[PDB]
Amino acid sequence: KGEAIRIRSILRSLIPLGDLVGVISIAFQMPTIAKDGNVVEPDMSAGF
Amino acid sequence: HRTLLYGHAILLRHSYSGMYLCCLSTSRSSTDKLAFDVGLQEDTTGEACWWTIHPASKQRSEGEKVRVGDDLILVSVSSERYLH
Repeated sequence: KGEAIRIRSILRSLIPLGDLVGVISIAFQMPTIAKDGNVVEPDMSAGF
Repeated sequence: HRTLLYGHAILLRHSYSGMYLCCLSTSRSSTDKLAFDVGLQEDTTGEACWWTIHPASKQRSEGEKVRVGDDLILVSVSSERYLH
């Protein structure tokens, strides 16, 4: 379908594959156990 | 001898070179990113060489004749982009 090919080309040109690969490669912040035997947890709503 | 009507797809041929206006796949990449370049190519195959006329202002409508003094906007068939 010409329309489908056109839309796919538009999206491919808009978003490069390398940008997606890099964003996926971006790492997270693991929860960490600390002294007193309790975990400190990064906030869901304030981070990646 | 078709007469041009707002809505047709036209074939603009260069008088000197004999080649046809088209939206080239390659782009100069001067931060346009989502845009192409307009040039000339020999082959009429494909929808790159074809351009659709659209009215400029509200007075002109789709399906009426093209006048000499009227303004128009050309849309590439392949790249759905305007001459800019």
